[PDB]
Amino acid sequence: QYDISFADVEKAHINIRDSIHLTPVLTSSILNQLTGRNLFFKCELFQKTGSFKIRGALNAVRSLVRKPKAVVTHSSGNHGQALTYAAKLEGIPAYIVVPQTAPDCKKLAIQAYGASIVYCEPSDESRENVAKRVTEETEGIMVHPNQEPAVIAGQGTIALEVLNQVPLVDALVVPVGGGGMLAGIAITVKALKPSVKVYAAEPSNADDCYQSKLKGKLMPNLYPPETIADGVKSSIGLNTWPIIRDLVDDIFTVTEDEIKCATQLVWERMKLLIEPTAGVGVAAVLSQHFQTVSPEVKNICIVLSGGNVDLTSSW
Amino acid sequence: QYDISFADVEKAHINIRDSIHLTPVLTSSILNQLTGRNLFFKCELFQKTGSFKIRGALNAVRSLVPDALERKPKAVVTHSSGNHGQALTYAAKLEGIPAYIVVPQTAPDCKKLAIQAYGASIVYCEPSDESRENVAKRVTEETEGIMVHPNQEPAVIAGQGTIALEVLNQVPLVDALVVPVGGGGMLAGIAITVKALKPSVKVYAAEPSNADDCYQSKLKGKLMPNLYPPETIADGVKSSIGLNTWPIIRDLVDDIFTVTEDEIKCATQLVWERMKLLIEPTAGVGVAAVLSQHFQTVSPEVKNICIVLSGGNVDLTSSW
Ligand SMILES: O=C(NCc1nc2ccccc2[nH]1)c1ccco1
Ligand SMILES: O=C(NCc1nc2ccccc2[nH]1)c1ccco1
Ligand SMILES: O=C(NCc1nc2ccccc2[nH]1)c1ccco1
Ligand SMILES: O=C(NCc1nc2ccccc2[nH]1)c1ccco1
Ligand SMILES: [Ca+2]
Ligand SMILES: [Ca+2]
Ligand SMILES: [Mg+2]
Ligand code: NA
Ligand code: NA
Ligand code: NA
Ligand code: NA
Ligand code: NA
Ligand code: NA
Repeated sequence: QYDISFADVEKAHINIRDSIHLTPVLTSSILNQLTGRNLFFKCELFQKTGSFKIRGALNAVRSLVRKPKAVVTHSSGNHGQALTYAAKLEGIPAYIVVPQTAPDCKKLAIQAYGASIVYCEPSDESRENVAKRVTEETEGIMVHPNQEPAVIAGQGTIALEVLNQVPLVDALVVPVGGGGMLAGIAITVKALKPSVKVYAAEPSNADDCYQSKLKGKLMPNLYPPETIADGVKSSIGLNTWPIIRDLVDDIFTVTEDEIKCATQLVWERMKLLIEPTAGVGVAAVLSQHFQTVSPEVKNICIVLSGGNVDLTSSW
Repeated sequence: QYDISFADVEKAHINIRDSIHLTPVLTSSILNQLTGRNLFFKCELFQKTGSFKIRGALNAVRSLVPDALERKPKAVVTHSSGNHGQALTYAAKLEGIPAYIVVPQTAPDCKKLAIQAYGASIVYCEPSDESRENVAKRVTEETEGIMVHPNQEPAVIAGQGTIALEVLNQVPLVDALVVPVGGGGMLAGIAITVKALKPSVKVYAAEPSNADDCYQSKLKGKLMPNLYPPETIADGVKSSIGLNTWPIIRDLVDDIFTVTEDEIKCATQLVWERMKLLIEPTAGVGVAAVLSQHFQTVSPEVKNICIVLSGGNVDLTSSW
């Protein structure tokens, strides 16, 4: 029915589990107090590469049973970091395509992490043209950060671990950008324990997933959105939308202020260096609209999706 | 390629997981010392109904259609008076539909009494195959029921393979699974599963030498059923492999180890005495296999071996 099924998640779990962390679930008395809920924090900020994206990235690069000869990406962010690590694990080269006009800062980070830089011109046109060429020349693959089925399946493994670590969980709260994580999680939860709610959390400044659920059709952001939640600037896409349409119970939007306040709360009160994008799920459970969630939904697992925060800019 | 796929096994585990137990994997230092290996015991003797067969039976009740024109079974029917009939009855009871067991007139009174106390209805046949088939097809049609074969029905094979999803998840460093074989529904479902997910893991069958059709069939390269009903204390593996399980077993099972009656008996007693688990002798088959001389041919690299303890339905009074 969908671009993945739970069988692809179980395959991904076998495929990646030797090479990723089974990240802990932590709790917070104060957050419980503040929300009225029993909260559980699935700590993907402690995952390899500092976000959950190594799960999709390793699943897409690695074959369970022409294997990729290289990986190529436009991402200098969590996706690119994840793809680079996965490539290194598989013994294959990783290429990041970066504008010539990119920060000098960021160039050095990439090569420190062990990717090879291929400079393009700042045009999207030129980025895509160079990526395609590098891909073809190296016989490599590009991995879509959210729409690739192997990526969506890899992300689903988050929910397998949560359902084992929190056996009486009533809901998962998942930040949504392109929806590969949300959609992998929804597939998994609805397959294994469909009474468990799946909720998305989204910046109201980037509210395409909410708009699409409201309208009943895929409505991507018209323009690049402006949000401190830099990891959820992607719109949902054609492979994640049908899953989220059918298997996600509700979408909670949160303001920029709510994201910032929730992020600071986690830093000061839980001492976890989450990135603001990971504060989106916390802000959702703190939000006014979340009070409409039934009192029967008590045990809520929020995915702290990443910790890759620029402490230089760390309001 | 085969009568089931890994996708069918996952569908089965979604279908049955709210009603079966995720059985534990136990260990024993003593059996580790005796075998040279790192053993893991998948405890299907603690499953609902006392054997793994609830997996295939519940999957069949929740997935098979009686007819082109009716999507929901209105009853279940089988010729198995043993672990399969018990499991099928439980599965039917869960789904609120009646169970019928077709029973020879010649069956012991104790068999007839038990079937009825569990909550199945008995339908009598003549001991003849002709009669058994006639009666079961009659019952199946009259009741708008499904007939559920203990080992060759694809939905049953797919449900038994869920054991291997649990094992792989429970024992991430496992090197081999050892599985007792009779009709091979459990072996073939496990083989499909392990070979789709992590084919580097070996799949080994264990079989009584007194009922060695799966060994003879693998040896000859074609399906060779027992010519006569076998005599073995391993009563749950007296069926021969069949047309749906044989191709899977031929292609995806790495080796077959046969064990004598005395080896089955000694292994069963060893598990009772040294692990304090009430396995039925049939479930002692896989333990005997790993203790057997021929198992020493298994590479020393194959270190972490999970043996399925397939059932605990033992006649305590009879206990040979
Ligand atoms: O620049 C970041 N991190 C460092 C980085 N980014 C890479 C990209 C490719 C390979 C290694 C990398 N190392 C960032 C921005 C948003 C989240 O993380
Ligand atoms: O840009 C990065 N991460 C996302 C981010 N987004 C922010 C928003 C505000 C403050 C800090 C933030 N950090 C990065 C660079 C190097 C490592 O991570
Ligand atoms: O005699 C046995 N079981 C009793 C039984 N058999 C049933 C069949 C249907 C319903 C309930 C049943 N109860 C046996 C033989 C081998 C293992 O167990
Ligand atoms: O006959 C039954 N099971 C198989 C069996 N086979 C044996 C052989 C020796 C000792 C115990 C055994 N038990 C049965 C009836 C009721 C429940 O289980
Ligand atoms: Ca969005
Ligand atoms: Ca046999
Ligand atoms: Mg599609
Ligand atoms: Na950790
Ligand atoms: Na509950
Ligand atoms: Na029919
Ligand atoms: Na599983
Ligand atoms: Na190994
Ligand atoms: Na067939």
